[PDB]
Amino acid sequence: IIPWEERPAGCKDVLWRSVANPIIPRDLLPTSNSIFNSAVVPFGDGFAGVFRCDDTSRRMRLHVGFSKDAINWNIKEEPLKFQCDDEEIGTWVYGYDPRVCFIEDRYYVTWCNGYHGPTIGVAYTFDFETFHQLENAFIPFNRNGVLFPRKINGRFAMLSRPSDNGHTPFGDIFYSESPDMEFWGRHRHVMSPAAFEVSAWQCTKIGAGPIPVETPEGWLLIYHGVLHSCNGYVYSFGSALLDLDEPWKVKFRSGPYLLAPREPYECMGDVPNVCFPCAALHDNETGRIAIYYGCADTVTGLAFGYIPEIIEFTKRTSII
Amino acid sequence: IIIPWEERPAGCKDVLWRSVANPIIPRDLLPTSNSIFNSAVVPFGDGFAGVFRCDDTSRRMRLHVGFSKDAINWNIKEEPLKFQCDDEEIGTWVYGYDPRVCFIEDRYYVTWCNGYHGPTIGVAYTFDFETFHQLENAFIPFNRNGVLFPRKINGRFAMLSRPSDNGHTPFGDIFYSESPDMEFWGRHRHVMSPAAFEVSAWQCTKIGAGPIPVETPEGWLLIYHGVLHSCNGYVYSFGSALLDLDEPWKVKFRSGPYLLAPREPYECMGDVPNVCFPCAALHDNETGRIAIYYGCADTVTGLAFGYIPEIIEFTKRTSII
Amino acid sequence: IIPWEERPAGCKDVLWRSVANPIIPRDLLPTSNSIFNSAVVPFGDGFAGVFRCDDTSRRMRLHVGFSKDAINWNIKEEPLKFQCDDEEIGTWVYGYDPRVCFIEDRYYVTWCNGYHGPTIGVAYTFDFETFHQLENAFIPFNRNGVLFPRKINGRFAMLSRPSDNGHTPFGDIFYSESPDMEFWGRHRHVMSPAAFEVSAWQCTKIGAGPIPVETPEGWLLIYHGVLHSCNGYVYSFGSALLDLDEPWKVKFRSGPYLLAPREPYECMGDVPNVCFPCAALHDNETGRIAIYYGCADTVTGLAFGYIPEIIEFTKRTSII
Amino acid sequence: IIPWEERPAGCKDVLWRSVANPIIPRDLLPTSNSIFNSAVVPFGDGFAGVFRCDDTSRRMRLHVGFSKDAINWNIKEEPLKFQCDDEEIGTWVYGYDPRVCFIEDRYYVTWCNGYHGPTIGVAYTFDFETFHQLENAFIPFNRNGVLFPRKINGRFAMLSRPSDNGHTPFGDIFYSESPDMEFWGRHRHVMSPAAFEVSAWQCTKIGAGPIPVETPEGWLLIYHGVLHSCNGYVYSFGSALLDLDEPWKVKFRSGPYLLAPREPYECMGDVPNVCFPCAALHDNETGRIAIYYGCADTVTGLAFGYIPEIIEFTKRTSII
Amino acid sequence: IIPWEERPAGCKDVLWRSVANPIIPRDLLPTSNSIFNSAVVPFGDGFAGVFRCDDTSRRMRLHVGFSKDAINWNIKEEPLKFQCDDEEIGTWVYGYDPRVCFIEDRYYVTWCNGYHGPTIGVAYTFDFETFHQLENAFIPFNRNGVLFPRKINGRFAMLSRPSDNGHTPFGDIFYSESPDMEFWGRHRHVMSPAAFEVSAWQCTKIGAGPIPVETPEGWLLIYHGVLHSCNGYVYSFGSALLDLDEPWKVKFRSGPYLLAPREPYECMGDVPNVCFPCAALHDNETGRIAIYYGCADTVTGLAFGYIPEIIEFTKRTSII
Amino acid sequence: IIPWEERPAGCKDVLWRSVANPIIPRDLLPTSNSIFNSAVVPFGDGFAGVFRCDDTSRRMRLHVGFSKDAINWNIKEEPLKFQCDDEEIGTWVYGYDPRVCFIEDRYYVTWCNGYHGPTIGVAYTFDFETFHQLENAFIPFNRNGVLFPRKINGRFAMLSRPSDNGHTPFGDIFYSESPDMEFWGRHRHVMSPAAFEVSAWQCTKIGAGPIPVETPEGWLLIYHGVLHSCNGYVYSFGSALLDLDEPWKVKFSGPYLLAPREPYECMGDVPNVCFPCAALHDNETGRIAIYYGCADTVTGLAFGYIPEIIEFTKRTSII
Ligand SMILES: CC(=O)N[C@@H]1[C@@H](O)[C@H](O)[C@@H](CO)O[C@@H]1O
Ligand SMILES: CC(=O)N[C@@H]1[C@@H](O)[C@H](O)[C@@H](CO)O[C@@H]1O
Ligand SMILES: CC(=O)N[C@@H]1[C@@H](O)[C@H](O)[C@@H](CO)O[C@@H]1O
Ligand SMILES: OC[C@H]1O[C@@H](O)[C@@H](O)[C@@H](O)[C@@H]1O
Ligand SMILES: OC[C@H]1O[C@@H](O)[C@@H](O)[C@@H](O)[C@@H]1O
Ligand SMILES: OC[C@H]1O[C@@H](O)[C@@H](O)[C@@H](O)[C@@H]1O
Ligand SMILES: OC[C@H]1O[C@@H](O)[C@@H](O)[C@@H](O)[C@@H]1O
Ligand SMILES: OC[C@H]1O[C@@H](O)[C@@H](O)[C@@H](O)[C@@H]1O
Ligand SMILES: OC[C@H]1O[C@@H](O)[C@@H](O)[C@@H](O)[C@@H]1O
Ligand SMILES: [K+]
Ligand SMILES: [K+]
Ligand SMILES: [K+]
Ligand SMILES: [K+]
Ligand SMILES: [K+]
Ligand SMILES: [K+]
Repeated sequence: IIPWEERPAGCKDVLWRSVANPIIPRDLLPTSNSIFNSAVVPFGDGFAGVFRCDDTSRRMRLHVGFSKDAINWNIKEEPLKFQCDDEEIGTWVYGYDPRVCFIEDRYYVTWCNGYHGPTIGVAYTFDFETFHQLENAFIPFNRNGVLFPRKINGRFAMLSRPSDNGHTPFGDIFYSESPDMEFWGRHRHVMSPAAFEVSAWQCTKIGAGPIPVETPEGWLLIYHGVLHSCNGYVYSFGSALLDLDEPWKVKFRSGPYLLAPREPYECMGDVPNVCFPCAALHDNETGRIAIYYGCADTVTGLAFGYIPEIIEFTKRTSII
Repeated sequence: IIIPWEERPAGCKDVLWRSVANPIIPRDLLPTSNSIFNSAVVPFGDGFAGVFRCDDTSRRMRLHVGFSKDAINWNIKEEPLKFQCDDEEIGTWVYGYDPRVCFIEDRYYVTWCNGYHGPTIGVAYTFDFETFHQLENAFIPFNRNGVLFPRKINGRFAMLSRPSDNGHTPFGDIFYSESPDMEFWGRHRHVMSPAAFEVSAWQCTKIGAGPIPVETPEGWLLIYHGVLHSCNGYVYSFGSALLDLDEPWKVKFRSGPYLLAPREPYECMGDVPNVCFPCAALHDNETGRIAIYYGCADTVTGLAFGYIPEIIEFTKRTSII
Repeated sequence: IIPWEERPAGCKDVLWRSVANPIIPRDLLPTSNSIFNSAVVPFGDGFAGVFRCDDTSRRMRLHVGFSKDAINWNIKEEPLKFQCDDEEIGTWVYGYDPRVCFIEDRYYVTWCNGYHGPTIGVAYTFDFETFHQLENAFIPFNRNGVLFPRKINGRFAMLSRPSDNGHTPFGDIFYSESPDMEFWGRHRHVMSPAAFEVSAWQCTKIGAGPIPVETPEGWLLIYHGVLHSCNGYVYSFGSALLDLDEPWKVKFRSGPYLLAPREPYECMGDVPNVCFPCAALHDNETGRIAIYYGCADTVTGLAFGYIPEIIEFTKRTSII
Repeated sequence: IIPWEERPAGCKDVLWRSVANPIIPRDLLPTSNSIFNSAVVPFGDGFAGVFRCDDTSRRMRLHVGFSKDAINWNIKEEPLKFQCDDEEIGTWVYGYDPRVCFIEDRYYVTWCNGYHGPTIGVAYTFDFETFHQLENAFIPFNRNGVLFPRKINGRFAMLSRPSDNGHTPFGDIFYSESPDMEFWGRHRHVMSPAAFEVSAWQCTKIGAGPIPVETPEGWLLIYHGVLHSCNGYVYSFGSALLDLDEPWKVKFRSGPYLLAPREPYECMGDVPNVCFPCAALHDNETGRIAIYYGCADTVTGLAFGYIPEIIEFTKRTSII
Repeated sequence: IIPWEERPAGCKDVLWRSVANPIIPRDLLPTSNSIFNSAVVPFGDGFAGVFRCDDTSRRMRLHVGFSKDAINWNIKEEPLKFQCDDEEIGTWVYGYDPRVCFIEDRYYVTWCNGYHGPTIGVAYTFDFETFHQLENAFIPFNRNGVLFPRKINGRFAMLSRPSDNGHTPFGDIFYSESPDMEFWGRHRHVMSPAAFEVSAWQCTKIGAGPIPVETPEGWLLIYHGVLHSCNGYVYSFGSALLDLDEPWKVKFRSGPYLLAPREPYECMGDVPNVCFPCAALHDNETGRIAIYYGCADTVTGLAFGYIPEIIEFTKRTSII
Repeated sequence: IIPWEERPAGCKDVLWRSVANPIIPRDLLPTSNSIFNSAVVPFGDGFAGVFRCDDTSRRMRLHVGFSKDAINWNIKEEPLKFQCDDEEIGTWVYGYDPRVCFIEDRYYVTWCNGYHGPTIGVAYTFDFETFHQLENAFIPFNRNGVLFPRKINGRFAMLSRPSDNGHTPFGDIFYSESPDMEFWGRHRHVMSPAAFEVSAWQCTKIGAGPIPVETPEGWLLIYHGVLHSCNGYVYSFGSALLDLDEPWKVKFSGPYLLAPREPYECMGDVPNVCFPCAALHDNETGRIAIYYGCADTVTGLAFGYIPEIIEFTKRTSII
């Protein structure tokens, strides 16, 4: 039973904010400064996730959490620690912006893992208790690594985002495959930022968000876009549809955003003017989707929509 | 013409005071509007008309016509304004922002920051606020903050402008130019530069003209924006200068203090934090009342009020020239 | 009789904000734009101070103020003007971020003084009415000059912070001595910004805050640290303990911050996301300390704690 | 009777350097530091010009010169002064970038003239003794202003180059007209720098060089282009053909350069790696053209070719 | 038989330049602007290579050459074209930075290949006539890709250099493996730039040069390093020894450079002050090594030394 | 006897280059990459100096040298080490840009010394064998420290140049005093870069060069100036006259004295640099010989007459 709030009567938006936002407060843990990425999945009787909790030293750490309803979370006070047989890769430097999905027989976690700069760390868990670290998927610099929730043509597949070692002023989404969760390849460009005159919310850089959602018309990708104002970056988010069999081929891509920083909890915080989607839960029977997003890099919010309405919107307003 | 007005709050010593109804135009007035700021407002018939910068949910910059009985509650058209032009090259729309509007002699003219291989000053006219006829871009890129004078100056059209770059420009002097014909422009003269940081830091990074200049016996009243560069970005405040009537590039007085700076939450939080950007004014010479429209955090529009004579005293008393 | 508020019920924090914050509003003077540094000392039957009040021309001026209770302030409308025989040094360009303390027989004030760029101005007063300017202690560019409240083995001592002529993107704390409050030397590096992976609130630059506080164990130094986000700088503050006799030798240095921008008065204003400590009052009998800090470069706030608690926190969370 | 050297034996290039380069040395005047722009035209029985001569103070001044053979120049030691009835426009700050041509009944001079930054100064002369200064044609910031040598459908016409107030890191060529040499307008974009992968000698910025040369199929434009290497800008030059009636319409534009810094006098000097064409003499009856170019912002060189060969090259190698 | 010149009388240097430098001129081809990378190997009874020949449009293209003595080169006029099964990867944008070696049964080529930015293209050939292009090894941004000349414990191995999309101001060498020349992984950091105060010729960025040369004391890596002066980058090159079995482990790393820009052909040209090594030929029986390097990004030079002397220099001067 | 060459026939320049330039080659030492600062003084029956010799690791080191004629130098292969009882200040990180002068009873050496960034290191020697390091005079970031060759109203005095921790894009010359070679103060601004439209060779940044040369008409200061072209910095040098008694007061060049022209000034590790580092002079003949680094690679000499340089500085003054 995924979380849901009906669209307010007369609301014409494709996505609408939970009235309970923020659903995770910045100070939920004794040492937490902010909690703003929630890589959430169903698990047994309820829900589990991997959360970015930055502490009062401003260090970036991952913590495991569980919930009955996916709204109110019990997050472990102590950061998640990985088992790894390779001491070189198993060394912890930092970790942020997790994504989690089940593939075939286990849950896989990706995150932005420090290894001589940002790259994509990979691990798996069967139980959300023990996490086994695998090879970093790519050479630095790379972030926004997001796996597909099944193999594509017999290979594991991941979206990523080549970066630099700062506040990156550019960013294309890429796609890569692996036969074995160790060696990666067949890299393909998915999409670049839009032109400023066409769609400025996504004209500086873009990055994948929640795990792709399979639909009959393609993979639904929810992704962030940045606009560079005189005063900083603004992070909004929107939607595209990727080919099912060859997901680096984009079928439709929204001109308008789905959500942008409007509420005080989105506009004021450690990083003002940020809505950064990190996970989603959905139900194909009803078309409901619940999107988790970080707010001002301070707290976590939830927003709701219908998959068919999102698909319609994405087609109707497509810039390709 | 009955201009909008609120009396000075009891106890208030400031030369300008914000409307208690601010913001007077909300960000979601149109089905697809993301933000509405810059309101290029004038008296028109029974009421008021305007050209409004309404950025959409694709963050495209578009201009929309609006009308109002009271100049506070606006009815803005959902569909963007399109310009008529016989020249296909100049009539191609790329983007447009920060409109200014005034009547000159027989018609209303609109200038805006128009994209033509980068920012320049677009120019158009209308007789009825329904059909708009586009003329030559007045300048080569990069330029913006183009603001016309509301009558000819010794037989020529005149415009303030602001040479720029193709980014978030880290400089800006105000310039003055003339045209005999609304087509060719020239006799360019420097008006003013940003002040020294130690003299008046609200206006030390760059400056730009705001509302249409207001003719007084003491000179043209210029309301203009200024930028201060903090560690965390630009703060846009606005203040006042007085220009010579006959040669308006000659500045007579220029305020040290600002008239208004970002203070309220609707000025401080939004798409671009800490912006008060004046874009138009209505005034009544009989009473000296002036009402100044300004963009707030690049998100909504506000109003502020004051008296022309008090603004002139303030500009002279506090003048940094 | 230093101002005090007891720790809120259940509050686990080493420092807590006054419920009366902001304690000095931005519009206390007829042409003040902001009042956000308050260099406060006990004086006479009450308290005195030098205040940074930027005016509605956005000029940086210092003003004298007085208070019965250290919370409600009566600040002079006219800016403070220094007496100086030397015309060259006595020329006023600008002044900000004052610090004040009693040394031996008079009150000394330091400030960021414009002399072909930022340096550290120095003056004394016996009475908080007339101030007598001395030589600028250093060549530009320097700021965050903070004197020790006694001589250190027979020399005056000062912390400072080499800078540049902009929004400086670096900054180490230094220590210097003078026999005479005119000639300075024996410069020693105190500390550098921490590594991003270790303590990111203090990884861009750091600088001294309140006057150092003598404890049996060393000098308690309360200092600011900067984190560089994509949308600007975030100023937080924390604690270190310096050796009593050779104060450039750091004994402990906190990993977490004591305070970081959280409240709307800290997160919205002329410079968002700033907590900048500028003075403290303390009582060795009770262990109480009250810390004055600028908020968003707009208003002034107060936070409270206990010196022995701050000390034990600094030890236990030390990154050295 | 224009300066000429025959194509060297076995040279396959469309332009070839004079074997006597540089033809104007840096120290022709008693305080000249460099002489590297030579606006040159025929005049009387010989030749005249306006020369950029930077002095030993590194000031940028314009000097008149005269020559019998267009090779050996007698340059006036006193800088050129302009007559102007408007004292505002007539104030001299600096001047560089001259270009000179005859239009209908007199010579016109454009230069980069300081008026609150770079813009295009305009003046006329009948005799190279008195120059009457006209209004600056544009608002700053603009450089590389180059007049057409006749009216275009009854209007004066000028190419220009919007700039900034530094070492400008971009630059498109524009076209503008005037009915009266006072008011300017009908601004049209001519061309942008090419993409790096198409033609990198002209991918950073471009600007007009010598006065446009009329051919039966349009205007031959010789223009500089910049490549941004890790160690600086490299200035090369090449050729384009513009529509005769609407010269903003580009018909052909060379992929390859005509000339790039190769010789030591091009590679070493005040600004290394610079070939900047500033003027040309030509003879339609023979097809001969002699192109004057600055070398390393130090000295002046000459290069020779045939207009029909340049035209053929520009079409055959065109990137449009 | 590899090229050789004996060390000059009384030369104490570990490497010495050929008296015939530069061995390949900039204008060898009818449209060549510069020829400054030479990826050369033995082939049949003489030698072959892939050369970076930038043309007069300043486009970056690869051309095959052949030589009987590795000194006098006959380079094909037409750019090399790669055959590719996949149209998307097979699309040519640009290419530079070639390296060539034989591995097991064929020659492999790597190069800096444009695919939405710089990455490492891979191809093979049996005959230096037909080249078959494989998957790009990595996601952008990357270059200085250099294969090992045999498999390492049964996998192909490659050094690389994460980059950005400009004149990258950083750069560490990385190591990666592949079972199949398609999927890559087990990425390991090799080395970072040295500290400025330790070895400034390699303090900005580093990158691999010639193919690693197997010695009993490790893999001999010859690599470039950059020093950032006020006036640009200076490229020198030096040596390291890598563990034979785990070549990301660096055993010794030289303090001094082996070669730095000294000669006019290294210090003047399209990019001044560059010695950029691209290939080596060696003979284990005599210990002779001949290293090919680009000079000023304009021409190609050769330098000689003895492998045992280079090993001894590397260890004697090690900064590891 | 200071090194000297007569002004070439017909040469109208105030300074003229030695026909023997460069006088010190880049590879004088077994491991030298470049030798381009020569902080030279008369000593004994000859001359002595402290040389910036950057090595083949591109480390910046100081070496002592000696010469009979001040042209052909014998430089010690081993870098100079400084004696210091304070191990914190005595820690060597790097050192460049030395200047050397005699003050009253001994020789002093200043250099740009690494101490958490560039600052001005200070040391003395009685014999050019053992050097004793004193406190760094200033907090970082500071470079171009140049002592006066006598006390000024009973205090040591030094010119300096506030900088940053990179290739500094600005730079004013400052003046400071010390009663004791340990504690410094009375800091005064001497001059700023000129306006681009007035004198562009010195419009980005300036720094003091050789030790100030006393004359009856003021301290003759030879200093570098930078012009920022699209391709980098061009270092030229010129002259100013400072008040004798209060040397932060500038009394009087618009034109440069020397600017990069020769291949050895234009090509090398840092192209387009003439960086003056020391001068020898004889008041009785008016001769001065100025040592300058060329392209941060080698060392050159140029000659002039002090009266002519005074006359040039005054008649072309921009103040
Ligand atoms: C502690 C901190 O500021 N972390 C940020 C991270 O949140 C952000 O995504 C990244 C890109 O802007 O830069 C930094 O690593
Ligand atoms: C969509 C967007 O961000 N537009 C802005 C515009 O508002 C601003 O005035 C200009 C200068 O800072 O930059 C951009 O064009
Ligand atoms: C004195 C000097 O350096 N002048 C240059 C000028 O030559 C150059 O064309 C321009 C653009 O790079 O900038 C400067 O004005
Ligand atoms: O940098 C700001 C924003 O973008 C990414 O870079 C995130 O990890 C956070 O930083 C935030 O959502
Ligand atoms: O860029 C921020 C501010 O300045 C100008 O550039 C305006 O169009 C808005 O952008 C805002 O008022
Ligand atoms: O720069 C913004 C912030 O940091 C320092 O620079 C202070 O003087 C204030 O300006 C503020 O606390
Ligand atoms: O850019 C200059 C140098 O650096 C690299 O980036 C490549 O372009 C090299 O072949 C060249 O030697
Ligand atoms: O800036 C360097 C080059 O280009 C322009 O900018 C010219 O005026 C010269 O300065 C030179 O040809
Ligand atoms: O950096 C370039 C030039 O200026 C200073 O910075 C000197 O030490 C040398 O580096 C050179 O003379
Ligand atoms: K695609
Ligand atoms: K004016
Ligand atoms: K210390
Ligand atoms: K065109
Ligand atoms: K390693
Ligand atoms: K002075």
